[PDB]
Amino acid sequence: LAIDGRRMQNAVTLLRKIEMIGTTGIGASAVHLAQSRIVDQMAGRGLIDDS
Amino acid sequence: ELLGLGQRRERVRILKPTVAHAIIQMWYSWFVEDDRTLAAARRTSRDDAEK
Repeated sequence: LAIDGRRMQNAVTLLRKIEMIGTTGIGASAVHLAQSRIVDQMAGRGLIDDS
Repeated sequence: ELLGLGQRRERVRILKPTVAHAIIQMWYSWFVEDDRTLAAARRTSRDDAEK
């Protein structure tokens, strides 16, 4: 218990950190752009095409 | 002939009077614009609902 708490105070914090840093905005841009290529990936196929 | 009053009038001159040209010209484009667009949507979405 103690251990998860330390590792995962790291875990948690790093995780929270990640979320935030990524919602920096540009990155959010990556989110629309990378998505879209992935949309292409999401929409390469017909079946996949429903995005 | 549409004027058709007999037969020719020798030197009636008209302005190439404008305005309509421009207006009708926006017309030419959009019936154009849209059509292209709708057509295209039917093309890939693609999939029943749109067409």
